[PDB]
Amino acid sequence: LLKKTTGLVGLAVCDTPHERLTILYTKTLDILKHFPKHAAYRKYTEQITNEKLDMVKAEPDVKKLEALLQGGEVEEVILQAEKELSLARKMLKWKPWEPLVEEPPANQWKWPI
Amino acid sequence: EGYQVPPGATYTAIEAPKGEFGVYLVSDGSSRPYRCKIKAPGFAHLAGLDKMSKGHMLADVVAIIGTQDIVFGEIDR
Amino acid sequence: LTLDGIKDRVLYVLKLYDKIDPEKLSVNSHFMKDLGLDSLDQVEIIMAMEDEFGFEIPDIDAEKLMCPQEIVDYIADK
Amino acid sequence: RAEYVVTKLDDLINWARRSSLWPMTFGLACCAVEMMHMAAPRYDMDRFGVVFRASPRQADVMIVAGTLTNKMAPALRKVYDQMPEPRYVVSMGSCANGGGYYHYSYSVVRGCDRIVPVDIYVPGCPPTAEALLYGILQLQRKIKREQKLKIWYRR
Amino acid sequence: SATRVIQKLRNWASGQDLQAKLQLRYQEIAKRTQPPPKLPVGPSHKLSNNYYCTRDGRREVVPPSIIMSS
Amino acid sequence: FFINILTLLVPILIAMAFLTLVERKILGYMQLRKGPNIVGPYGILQPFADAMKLFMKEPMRPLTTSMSLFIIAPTLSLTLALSLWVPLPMPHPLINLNLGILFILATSSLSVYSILWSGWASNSKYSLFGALRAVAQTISYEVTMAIILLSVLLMNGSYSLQTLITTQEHMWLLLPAWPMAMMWFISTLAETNRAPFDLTEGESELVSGFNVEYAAGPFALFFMAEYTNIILMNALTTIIFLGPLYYINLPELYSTNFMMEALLLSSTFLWIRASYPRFRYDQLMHLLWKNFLPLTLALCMWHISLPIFTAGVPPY
Amino acid sequence: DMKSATDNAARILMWTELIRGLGMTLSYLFREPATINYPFEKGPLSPRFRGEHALRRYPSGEERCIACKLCEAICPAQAITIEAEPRADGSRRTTRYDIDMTKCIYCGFCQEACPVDAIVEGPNFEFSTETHEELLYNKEKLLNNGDKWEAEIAANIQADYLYR
Amino acid sequence: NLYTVIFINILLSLTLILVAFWLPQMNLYSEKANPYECGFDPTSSARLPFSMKFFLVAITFLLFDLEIALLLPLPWAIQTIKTSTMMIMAFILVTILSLGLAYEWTQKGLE
Amino acid sequence: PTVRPRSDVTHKQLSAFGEYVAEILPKYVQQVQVSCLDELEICIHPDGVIPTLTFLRDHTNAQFKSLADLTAVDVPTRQNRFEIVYNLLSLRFNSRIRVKTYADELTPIDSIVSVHIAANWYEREVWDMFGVFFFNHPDLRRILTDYGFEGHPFRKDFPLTGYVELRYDDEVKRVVAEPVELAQEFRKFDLNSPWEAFPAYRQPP
Amino acid sequence: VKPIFSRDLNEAKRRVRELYRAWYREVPNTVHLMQLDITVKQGRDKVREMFMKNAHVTDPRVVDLLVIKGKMELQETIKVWKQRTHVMRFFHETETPRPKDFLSKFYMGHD
Ligand code: SF4
Ligand code: SF4
Ligand code: SF4
Repeated sequence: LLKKTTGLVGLAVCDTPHERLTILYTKTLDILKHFPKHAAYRKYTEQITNEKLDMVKAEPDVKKLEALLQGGEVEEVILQAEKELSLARKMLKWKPWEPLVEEPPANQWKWPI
Repeated sequence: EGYQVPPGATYTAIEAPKGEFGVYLVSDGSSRPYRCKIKAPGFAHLAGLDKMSKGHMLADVVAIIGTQDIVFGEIDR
Repeated sequence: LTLDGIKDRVLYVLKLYDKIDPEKLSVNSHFMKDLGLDSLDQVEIIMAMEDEFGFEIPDIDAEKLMCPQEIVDYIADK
Repeated sequence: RAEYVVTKLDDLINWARRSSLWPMTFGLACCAVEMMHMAAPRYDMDRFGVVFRASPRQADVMIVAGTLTNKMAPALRKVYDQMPEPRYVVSMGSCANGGGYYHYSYSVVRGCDRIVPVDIYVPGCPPTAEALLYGILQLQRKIKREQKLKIWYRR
Repeated sequence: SATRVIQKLRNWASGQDLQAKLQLRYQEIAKRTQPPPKLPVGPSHKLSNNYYCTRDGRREVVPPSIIMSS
Repeated sequence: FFINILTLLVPILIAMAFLTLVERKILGYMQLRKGPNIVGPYGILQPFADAMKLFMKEPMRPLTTSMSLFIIAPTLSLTLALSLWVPLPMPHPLINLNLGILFILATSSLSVYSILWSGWASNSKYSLFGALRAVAQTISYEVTMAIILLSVLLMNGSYSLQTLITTQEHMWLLLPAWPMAMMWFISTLAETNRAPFDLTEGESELVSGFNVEYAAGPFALFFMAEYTNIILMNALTTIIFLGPLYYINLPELYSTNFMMEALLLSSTFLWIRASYPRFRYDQLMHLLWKNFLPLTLALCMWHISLPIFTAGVPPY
Repeated sequence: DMKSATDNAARILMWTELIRGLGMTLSYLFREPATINYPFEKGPLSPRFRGEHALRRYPSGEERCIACKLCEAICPAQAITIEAEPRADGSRRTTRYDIDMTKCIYCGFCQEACPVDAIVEGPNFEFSTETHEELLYNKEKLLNNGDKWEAEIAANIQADYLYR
Repeated sequence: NLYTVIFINILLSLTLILVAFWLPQMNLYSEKANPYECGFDPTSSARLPFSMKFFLVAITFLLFDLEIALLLPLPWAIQTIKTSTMMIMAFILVTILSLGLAYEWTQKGLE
Repeated sequence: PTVRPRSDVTHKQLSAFGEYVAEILPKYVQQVQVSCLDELEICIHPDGVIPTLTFLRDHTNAQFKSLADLTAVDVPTRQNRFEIVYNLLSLRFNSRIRVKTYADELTPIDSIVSVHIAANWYEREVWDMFGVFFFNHPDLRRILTDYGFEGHPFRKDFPLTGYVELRYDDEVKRVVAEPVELAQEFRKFDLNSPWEAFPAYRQPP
Repeated sequence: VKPIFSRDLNEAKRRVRELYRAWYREVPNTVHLMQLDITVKQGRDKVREMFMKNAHVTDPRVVDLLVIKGKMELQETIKVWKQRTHVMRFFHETETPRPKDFLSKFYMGHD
């Protein structure tokens, strides 16, 4: 049975955690297809979402999904993965994979000074 | 003089019973601290009081400052 | 309405203003040149004009405003 | 000889003020927890007849606890002026005495004697609730020994 | 130091043993005139192997390592 | 008559100040303190010193006020609370008013008017919140006050307050009406404005509510009317819902039975004052209007039902 | 069940949990109050009670303060000005001592800094004054303060010096 | 008797007001007689339109006050010959007095 | 027993995380320092501080949701004298991170209100105490200084004792301001010992 | 150098003119509402001389930071977070001015 109390407050429980997690993991995989291959956020984000989605299609139990996601609870990793989806769209807007925009002065990061 | 303290930065958040308390000491290599921010627990709590006090009234807001337990020396510094 | 009365009222508001001498007052007198006014005193006298009349004058219009005949001809056509 | 009658009526008119003195429910301090320790049932307020009334109009004396900062200074004095003219000031705390800590800081008023007339000075960053019970007793005997009807009679 | 009738009255009001565990300390305070306690020395009050360069906690720190960039 | 109104009015002011004295003493005994025993012989001198000291405390005439209404409010509050005491039955009432409990209900509805007059004429926002919550306390208390004063008095069947003395000689009135006594108690806490249902002079809500701008003697008159209302409606709950023994040859045994029952009821009034946390006017209006208004109307229905259920109707 | 329904419907509509709280408040008014009449009965303190500052003395005359200028390098109030001169004796004393009682955090640093234990913090609290000038203890007020309370300080130091 | 106790009570309260006023000293100033909002200059006037939210509960108090005013002659109404008539109709009257609050409690009028 | 014991497994795994963030954000990250106290000091560029903190909050492998601390440390040797820190703290990974950027007092830092509403008050406190403009803040109203206090006080060019000092008068019956001359001068102590303290932290000439 | 709002000096001067217009609009409300012991004319001259105090700067980022500091003074003046004590320490009603000639500065102190 699904949990009545979610273990939190405000973060409401959902009825289809496998469906929302597979659907939003395929959405955050589809967002990184417009990322460049030169960007290594694409490779490491595709690695962590591919390994976690492989755990999702490996296990059908909700508490085993919590134990192999290792993110506390399933609604917490749904919330944090939708923040990761918004981060991937925002970093598509920002493009951080290019090199450093300005070198600092050489006395800026020296301690003690 | 005191302790000659080696330079660098640390910040050690411990459990105050109001919440997070930790001090961001930077040391110049002398016996004086260069600066510290003292982490008030209730600083961000009373920053976020505007969210939790919406849709309520004045006895609820004095109940929520009594709940949240704001004393002000660590917050005003 | 009162196309000469608005000139009487602009002579009234620059008569009630203190920094501008009334013998030096003219309908074609320059503000920043021969009346001793800097770049905020023009804003002061047209803002006194603004609270005297009622209609709003923006600060984008203030820097293009030099002598008030074109703004009273703009406001006199209703 | 009505001078004995004047001094006995002055002691009777100061007996009520020395006994039933009503202070102000103040704050502003690290030191202000010791006002609550005088409120606490070890070293008691109300045994001497000391009641924390929040209004200045109900208050008879301001116990300034502690830290007097520059933003709090017109908020202090606008409250103290609106307290009615039987008014005394106890200054609890070295920040209310002389700017005890934070003396050479930028935004601390250097004692409460800079702003309000302070009748009695209580030292301590802990002033003990015994020590401000001594301060309440010594302000109590100070306004006992003041002689308003006597100086009215030799006027 | 209350009597039995008011003690049983507050035991009826509580259900707890307030007479056994009062909130006011009667004779549970230790005696304030005490023998002088000899405080122990620490682990490095030894005359042999008292070298500060082995126990030197304030010189063992390193300036922080810049790992990757510049 | 003048000797009678002196021995009624001056000992009730002295007993009201001594009620303030034993209020602070049994309140401090609840809060584990000995109380004000220093300044008197076992503390019998402290609110006399308060009433002395607030005379030569400086009064306040502010800029923002209207001074005529500002000074006509506390004198009407003192006249209100000290002339509410005269249709009390006692053994024999000084005013033998034929329908005097409606005068008690009307002047206690007048008792929640001088606080609104004070909270407006003080001309503070704090006093205006205290005045609006005094209006909210009227909205809370007044209809359940009238229905409890109607339905259990329908069992007496007369609004003469003298006829309740002969009704309950051998048995009390809380034995036929036990929910009506506790609901009368929690509504008279709202009329009395004590710390369960005090919501218009509170140090944690506002800066003491409606006594923001009031110093000195007018504050002493408001405190005087406050504690006169405390002992007054303690005597109202005493004279309605509990029945002391009446002997017609000995009213003094009835008066000391009134003394012990009124001292235990004023002790439970200041005990219920110093125990509970203090309300908020949203759930004050909510528990009275949603919960305790149809319970008063339904026990009012059962008091419609009782004299046709049995025994005929009560006498005139 | 029905019994839990009667328990909840007797908790509400009788307010018997409020009667329970009333009786729990009623139990403490028959208790002994914990107050003390303060000018006749005084409360518990300790020998480590840092109170009024005081300058001690050696057991045969001779003011103990040897002008080290280290107790204002530890004082976080910056309250101490101890500008000294030689005594024209060959000894080494102070000509100018100032603590400030209005500054003076009552922190116990100078009573632990002092290498001969000359300044101590004697266990007093009955020194609340009426004017600001009487909490500006220079040298002679401090010396006769320690002369006033020397019989009170020295037994606490004799019972306390194993801890420090 | 009620007139002379109201007269002597308002005269003793008036001389309490006069012994409150004229017995201490008389010295006031503008910072003393400034109004109180924990000691601050007026951000707004106090006499300003307050949009409080217990307004429908306040008018329900006024209608319930009127309802208890028609409920009020009941100890004289119980002394009548038509006991069943006043019984059934007073049952109907206080039933619809409860039913108005039942509709307000249903339609959220008391919030 | 005197020296604190050192656990280097946290040092190498947080150094691997520091190399990870320094590789994945090469535009903004200027360096990453790892101390001996198992914490990371990622020094970045102030034009792009919001990609750095949105990456540190929203990513599943950084996951620093809770901001903790935000001030400057003002070192007047540098051309950009303010050194703005962001101490953040993961609830789930039980780890800490420090983000250090620089600031001049003329070059602003774009604010981080849109990623954390914890810094609705911290950036206002920084605008009081040091005085940097924060871009698109909801309100950058002054908080800790006096109402009308000219001067950011926590910089090194502001003095300890301030410039104004309040005083009541009976000429005007207000708590007026005067330029401060002291009752007692704060005695500046030369607490720097003239001998060399730490040979590891030695400045080259 | 990075800008703040203004890519030149005259756009920031227009922002200074906008802030002066809003300050001149605001100040009779904070004469009438503040119960202040001044007129509006020397208050407006105080606003004008505080504008002329920092008149010498031609730097656009410095005058943009002067624009946000004047906006915070405007935000604490439109709303009444400032009071009658804080709002007119600018007039220096109590502090005597330091003399500018050499002889009085010679007589006053070592400066
Ligand atoms: S004297 Fe010390 S404890 Fe007391 S108010 Fe000042 S800093 Fe706080
Ligand atoms: S008080 Fe002690 S530490 Fe200070 S100068 Fe005197 S002897 Fe030295
Ligand atoms: S007790 Fe502390 S604050 Fe007072 S003089 Fe000694 S060192 Fe200074």
